Amino acid sequence: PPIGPKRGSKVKILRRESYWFKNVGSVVAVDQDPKTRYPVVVRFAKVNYANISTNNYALDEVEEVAA
Amino acid sequence: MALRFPRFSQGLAQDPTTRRIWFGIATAHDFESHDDITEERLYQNIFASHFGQLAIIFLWTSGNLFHVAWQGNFETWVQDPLHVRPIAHAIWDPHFGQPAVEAFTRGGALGPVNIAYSGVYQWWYTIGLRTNEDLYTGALFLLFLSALSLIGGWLHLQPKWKPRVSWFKNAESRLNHHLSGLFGVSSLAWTGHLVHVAIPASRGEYVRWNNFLNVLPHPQGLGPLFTGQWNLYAQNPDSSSHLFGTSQGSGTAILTLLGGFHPQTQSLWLTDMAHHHLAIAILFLIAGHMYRTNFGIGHSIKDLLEAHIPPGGRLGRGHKGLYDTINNSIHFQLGLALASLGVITSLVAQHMYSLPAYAFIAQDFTTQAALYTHHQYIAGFIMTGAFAHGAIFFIRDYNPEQNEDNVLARMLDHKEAIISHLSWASLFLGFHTLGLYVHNDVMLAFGTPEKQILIEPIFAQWIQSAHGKTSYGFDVLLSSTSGPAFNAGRSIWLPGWLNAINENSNSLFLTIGPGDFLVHHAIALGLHTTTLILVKGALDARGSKLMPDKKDFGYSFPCDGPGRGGTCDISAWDAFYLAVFWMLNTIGWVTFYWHWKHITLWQGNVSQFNESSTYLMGWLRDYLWLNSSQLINGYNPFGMNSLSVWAWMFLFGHLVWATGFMFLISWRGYWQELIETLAWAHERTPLANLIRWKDKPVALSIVQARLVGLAHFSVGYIFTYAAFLIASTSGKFG
Amino acid sequence: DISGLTPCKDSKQFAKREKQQIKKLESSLKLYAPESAPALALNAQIEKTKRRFDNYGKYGLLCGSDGLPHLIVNGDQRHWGEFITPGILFLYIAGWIGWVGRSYLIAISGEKKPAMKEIIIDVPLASRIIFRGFIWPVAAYREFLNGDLIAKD
Amino acid sequence: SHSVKIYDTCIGCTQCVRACPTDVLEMIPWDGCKAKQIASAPRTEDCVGCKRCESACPTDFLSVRVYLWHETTRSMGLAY
Amino acid sequence: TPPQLDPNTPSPIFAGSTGGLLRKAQVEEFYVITWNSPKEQIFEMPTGGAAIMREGPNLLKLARKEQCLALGTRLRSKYKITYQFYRVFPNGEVQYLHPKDGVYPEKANPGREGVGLNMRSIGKNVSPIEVKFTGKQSYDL
Amino acid sequence: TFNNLPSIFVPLVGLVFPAIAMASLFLHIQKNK
Amino acid sequence: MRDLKTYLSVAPVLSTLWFGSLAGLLIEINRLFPDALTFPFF
Amino acid sequence: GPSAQVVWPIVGQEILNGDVGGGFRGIQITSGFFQIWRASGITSELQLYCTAIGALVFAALMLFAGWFHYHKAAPKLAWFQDVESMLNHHLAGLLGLGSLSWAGHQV
Ligand code: CLA
Ligand code: CLA
Ligand code: CLA
Ligand code: CLA
Ligand code: CLA
Ligand SMILES: CC1=C(/C=C/C(C)=C/C=C/C(C)=C/C=C/C=C(C)/C=C/C=C(C)/C=C/C2=C(C)CCCC2(C)C)C(C)(C)CCC1
Ligand SMILES: CC1=C(/C=C/C(C)=C/C=C/C(C)=C/C=C/C=C(C)/C=C/C=C(C)/C=C/C2=C(C)CCCC2(C)C)C(C)(C)CCC1
Ligand code: SF4
Ligand code: SF4
Repeated sequence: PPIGPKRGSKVKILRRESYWFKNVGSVVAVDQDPKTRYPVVVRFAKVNYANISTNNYALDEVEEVAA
Repeated sequence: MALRFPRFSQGLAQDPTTRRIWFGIATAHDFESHDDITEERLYQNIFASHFGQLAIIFLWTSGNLFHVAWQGNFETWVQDPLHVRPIAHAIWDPHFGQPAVEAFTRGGALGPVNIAYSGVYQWWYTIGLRTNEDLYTGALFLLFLSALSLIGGWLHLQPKWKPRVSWFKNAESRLNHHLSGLFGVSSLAWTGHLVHVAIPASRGEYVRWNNFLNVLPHPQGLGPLFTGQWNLYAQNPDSSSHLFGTSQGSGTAILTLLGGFHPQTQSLWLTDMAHHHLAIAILFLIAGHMYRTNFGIGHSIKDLLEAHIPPGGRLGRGHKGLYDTINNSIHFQLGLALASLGVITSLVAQHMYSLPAYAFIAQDFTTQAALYTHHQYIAGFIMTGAFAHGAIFFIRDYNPEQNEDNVLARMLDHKEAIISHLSWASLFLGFHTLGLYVHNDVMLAFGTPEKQILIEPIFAQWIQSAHGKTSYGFDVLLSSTSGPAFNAGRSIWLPGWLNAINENSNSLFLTIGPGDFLVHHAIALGLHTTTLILVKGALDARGSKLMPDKKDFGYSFPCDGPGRGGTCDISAWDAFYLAVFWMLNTIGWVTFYWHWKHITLWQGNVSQFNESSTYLMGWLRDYLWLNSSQLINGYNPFGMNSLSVWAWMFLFGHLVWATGFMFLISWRGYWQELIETLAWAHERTPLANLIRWKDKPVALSIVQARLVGLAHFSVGYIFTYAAFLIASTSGKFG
Repeated sequence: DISGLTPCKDSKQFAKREKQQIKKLESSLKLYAPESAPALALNAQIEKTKRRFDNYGKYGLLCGSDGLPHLIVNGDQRHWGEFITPGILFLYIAGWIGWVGRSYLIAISGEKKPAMKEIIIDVPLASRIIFRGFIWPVAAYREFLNGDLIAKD
Repeated sequence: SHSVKIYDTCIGCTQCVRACPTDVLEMIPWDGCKAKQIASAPRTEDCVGCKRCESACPTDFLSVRVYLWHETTRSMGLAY
Repeated sequence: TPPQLDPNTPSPIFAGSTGGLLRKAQVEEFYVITWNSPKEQIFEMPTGGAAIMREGPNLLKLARKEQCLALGTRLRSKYKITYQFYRVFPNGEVQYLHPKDGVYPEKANPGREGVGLNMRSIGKNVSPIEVKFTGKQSYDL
Repeated sequence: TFNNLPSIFVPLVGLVFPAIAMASLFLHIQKNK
Repeated sequence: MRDLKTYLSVAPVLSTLWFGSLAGLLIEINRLFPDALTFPFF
Repeated sequence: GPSAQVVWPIVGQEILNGDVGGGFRGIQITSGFFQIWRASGITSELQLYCTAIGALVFAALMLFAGWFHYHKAAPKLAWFQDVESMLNHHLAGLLGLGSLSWAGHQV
């Protein structure tokens, strides 16, 4: 079974140290390897201070938004 | 611990560069960051350092007393005080030219001298201390107290008396003793002085240590106190004709509550201050016996904080767990302490000018200005330090898992709201204060001062009218005779208070106007903006979206690199450092306002301030340009006068205020790449290859250079304004 | 007569300020021919000054010892026209602006790249949104009651 | 001298090492990312502190992380 | 891999500059870079100026590691040659420095170990109160 | 000789004591145990 | 004109047009009602 | 006082029109343009007006020249890189004949 969210599921972030903390994002892809610690690649509408719109997040550092 | 000079830090000792010297100077008193440190040793070093500071305080006061006793005209000043100049100390400068010796000879002195603008003359004369031998005795006693504090600080570093970590954390017994004894018994003892000495000294006779056991401060003597007939201590209030220092018009009362000022000295009554210190002595001795120490009664501050959780959770977990984040954290203790100290220092400044306690201190005008400026700049600095130490607490000492959801973590939960609404209030105040000031600048520019926006401060005039000031016709609680406030106090203190406040010549509740409104809103802008910077650095001390790991970098660190757009001045230290600029600006505003209002009151033309304080070219022309004439003419090509030192200090403060701009504007990288060329030149210059540094000469570090620029900046700010405020107020003296 | 201020139609210092400014203008009016254009501009400024002082007389402005119109912003009805009747007229207009620029930002919030409408303003969309803020106070009121004024994160 | 500690959020892009002007960093094999490599930091004693490694780290905040610490002649960028 | 054993190879043609080894070589470590240039060509050396590196082996002694690695990256990116530099202490003991495995550090060679590596996200570091009155910091657990 | 005491102490604290302190603290700055 | 209305839609061109119109409005109001310090119209 | 700027009487800024002299209320300028115009022998506002129209003509001319020399017919690098001609022309023609024609005006 494919682990994590889907390749178009909307998600929000519970990572304290992220720029998009408590901000929603779009799951690009989830690495199905059970050895990558941060498989959930998320895409965000607004860039961070490094002019980057995406980062890999963990499964527990993420929350499938109900919208 | 280490090898080279920073023995307290083997990271700077193992630094080949000159940064070792600087950082070992700076981080010397940061005991929390030293090597091989324990909470026990930290507390013990703090205790011994407090002893050292008390020793230096008593030594500095002994020096004041000695240099007024030896080189002062204090015996001549107590004869005709309001027409004889104080003398701080003598001067032996071998660079002085003979004109400068002719000029600095003041106060009827054998040589050149310095005028005590500090008020120690007035204060010492008010508390007794008539002859110079009394000041000599005081200096000897304070030398003894300095040696006693040094003895205590050395003794409480030895193992037999090194107090334990759990003894400095006894936060109930310490409050009990300090409220009861340090605050209460000390106020009680000052009442004892004011009653046995200072009141008899004001009323003639000189009650000294040889003859104080056989003179009665009150002719009955402890009958009234023990019998409860305390009104007998308010029988003869030396009403309205008493000459301070002589028995003409004197009285017998020692604790009469009169309110208002002496008629002669325009200071408060020593009976009033005796009764005052007695009353707060009772209140502090009562408030002391509150916290449980050893005896099975009293409160535990824990179960007061733990119990103050509101149902409904509007605060959250309340103060549940806040005893531990203050008792175990010395930076919270220091932040609260400096907060209270800055508040009460500002209070000292704001009350000592309007309710002067010392004899003939309202009559010498430079003294009041120097004192208000001093205590307000001290208060602004102490407030900036309160906040800086709150930031250092949030970084070093704050444990979020110990204080989850309590009243302190809820700060960081919504820190953006606090910071953004402070950023609203300051922005509103600046936009509108500056807009009105610029509107009035342009109206006076276009020759239409009637078009000015002169918003009357109705809400402060209403408070003045709630205190008996019959200058606005509001007819409020104490300006109205038919009121409960003008009935329950009309027999006790409102006579003197009304007759003091209604006098337009004193500083008690000055008649204000629209310039006072505008400058009060400039003051509010300064306070709100300094608060914004400091609170923002304190709450973003642990981290932000730009640097969430800031807590791992400590309080003072330069930056986080050019990445992520750029992280210059991101530390909480940098917030402090920018807030010192905004603080000095704020206190410059409050003290410009004070000094111009008061120099216009003392001159006589209050209309000058009232018509000229509403537009900024009035502050530049009629205050800075006008009052600085006698200052900058302290030394002209054809001679000099006594204000030559203040002109020189004025220009000196300008020079260092400008030199701070070198370190603030010009940053590192240019200087390291300059000193590389200098090092090349020294290593290739003949007859100087012989000489070689032992410390590799690097440029100043970044955060260091922000500090050094801030130090030059503040030194120049302070020296410039001290020179201008003393020279202008001493060139004419009202 | 609040705050110890005489009215400006009765204040002698106000009339003295008027006469001083008028004499200052007339001393500059003597240097020009009475029919010339600088002289006519100075005379127009003189009538402007005179009717300015008359209008500050009739509109209930209070003048202090310095003799300048002070504004009583406390809430006295006699002086609402000094602060509150303009102030509401500010909070309306200001709240027009913010209710427009906010609404616009909500109308271009659901675009693909909504930043290229921040720098390149849709004039049709902005003109449709601008007059929505005419009666903005009821929209802001209802959006506060409906919760649409505050985002829920 | 300095302390260049890295964290497991690294994705193995090899930009922190390609920016490093002092060879502090080097990619090692690892199993925690799609690229199967992570950036170690053996030569921390050669670190000047320029933070080019973390001005090139494309994570949400950072994976490589320079903590400035005891400054030696190698870390003070001194050719003399 | 075994190091490359710095020989007494020749140096570039340079007329001398004020960017050399002042005192960090006399009493402290200085550095030396060796590169095999296929042809003789001009290059901007990091101590200011412009030198002409010879054909075959070249050797340039520099004052710090950043000069060596800056020159090396410019060589590897512009002239595409393979550089390798050392560190020579004033008593000897030439230390092989740059590749340390034969292959450049951007390539994940096996054998090199994980040093300076935390198995946690960056914001799971404990607070300074946890490591207070301890020689450890908040990033070394 | 009490108007001569400033002439004794102002150099002794201002020239001599600064030389003493600067020399001693420069030695303490460069010491190595 | 296509792509001129997009340029005139740009933030500085649009800001200068809006503030020129607005400043002319304020300027002509102050010509009509000069030297105003109260709102007496109620 | 040399004055060549008048303000509009709107918000009391009309007092910036000072008694500079000559039956004129304006801002005393400091560009020394009046001194240039006396050095040129102007002596009439018609001449200043027509050289203003001429300078507007030359502004339109330079704007059209920039449009032409970017968008319609632009030089290539062989035109700029030759500098002997650029110097010869900017010396003999711009600065040489420029000073010659100014000397002709003056004479
Ligand atoms: C009644 C007993 C008693 C008394 C008198 C004191 C007294 C003191 N303790 Mg405490 N202490 C006690 C019991 C007591 N302690 C106990 C039982 C413990 C164990 C729990 C401690 C533990 C303890 C620690 C750990 C420390 C002290 C410290 C101090 C000193 C405070 C510094 C200072 O000068 O503040 C002076 C401040 C005031 C008098 C308050 C004045 C504030 C008012 C509101 C200002 C306005 C009026 C102003 C005075 C007028 C000025 C006019 C003119 C005269 C200039 C002071 C000597 C500190 C210290 O310095 O160590 C040496 C310190 O570090 N104590
Ligand atoms: C005269 C100098 C000056 C001025 C005007 C300000 C102004 C301000 N500072 Mg301070 N600041 C200064 C010097 C100054 N600073 C210095 C020397 C330092 C030390 C580095 C700091 C450090 C500092 C910090 C650390 C912080 C501030 C903050 C602020 C803002 C406070 C809110 C406020 O009053 O806004 C009201 C607005 C003004 C006073 C701006 C004045 C300009 C007018 C009103 C705008 C319109 C002008 C004009 C029409 C534009 C046309 C020109 C052009 C387009 C052609 C504001 C922008 C705080 C902040 O920004 O948070 C809110 C803050 O946190 N400043
Ligand atoms: C060339 C300029 C110059 C110099 C060198 C001096 C020198 C002096 N003047 Mg000044 N003076 C000058 C120009 C100068 N004057 C001019 C132009 C005027 C205007 C007419 C005056 C007006 C003037 C007055 C009015 C007075 C002096 C006084 C003094 C003496 C200070 C006593 C002393 O050394 O205490 C010790 C010095 C200090 C405490 C100040 C130094 C503070 C340091 C920098 C801060 C601390 C740093 C750190 C903790 C310690 C590091 C050093 C360490 C190694 C010891 C001293 C001889 C005073 C005097 O003679 O009274 C005794 C005095 O009252 N002067
Ligand atoms: C923030 C501070 C501040 C404040 C409060 C003021 C306030 C004022 N200034 Mg000052 N001024 C300021 C800053 C400030 N200024 C600054 C910074 C400068 C320098 C740039 C000036 C320079 C200046 C000059 C030189 C002059 C003023 C003048 C004025 C007055 C404006 C009269 C006017 O034309 O408005 C009239 C009202 C408007 C223009 C608003 C009209 C808005 C439109 C038409 C919409 C309203 C209708 C709307 C549809 C709602 C209707 C309700 C319903 C039917 C829908 C007023 C007292 C003038 C004056 O009279 O002096 C006292 C004047 O000559 N000011
Ligand atoms: C808006 C008011 C205004 C205007 C339009 C002018 C215009 C002029 N003045 Mg006058 N002047 C003014 C105000 C003004 N001045 C004031 C307040 C004073 C002080 C009393 C003077 C004093 C004065 C003197 C003494 C002299 C002039 C002269 C001149 C002329 C030459 C200067 C020139 O071309 O500027 C060129 C200036 C620049 C290119 C600098 C940059 C300015 C930029 C373009 C402003 C852009 C503003 C924009 C609308 C808004 C912000 C844009 C955005 C970036 C945010 C010109 C006719 C001279 C002359 O010979 O007159 C015939 C002369 O000698 N003026
Ligand atoms: C950062 C931080 C910190 C610091 C902070 C600060 C520094 C603060 C400050 C603060 C302040 C500085 C405050 C103040 C306040 C004040 C108030 C709050 C007031 C009140 C008042 C009242 C209430 C009054 C009343 C009255 C009157 C009106 C008069 C007469 C009498 C009576 C009584 C009636 C800490 C450490 C804490 C912690 C951490 C964080
Ligand atoms: C002010 C101005 C203006 C105007 C100006 C002008 C008008 C100018 C002119 C100019 C001119 C009008 C010029 C001319 C020139 C000429 C020349 C430069 C000539 C030369 C000649 C020669 C060189 C010769 C030779 C010869 C001879 C000798 C003889 C015969 C033969 C021959 C021909 C060969 C304008 C509007 C623009 C505007 C701006 C300013
Ligand atoms: S730059 Fe960051 S993500 Fe890329 S290899 Fe280095 S540590 Fe990993
Ligand atoms: S700070 Fe500079 S030298 Fe240190 S690891 Fe990062 S890139 Fe390399």
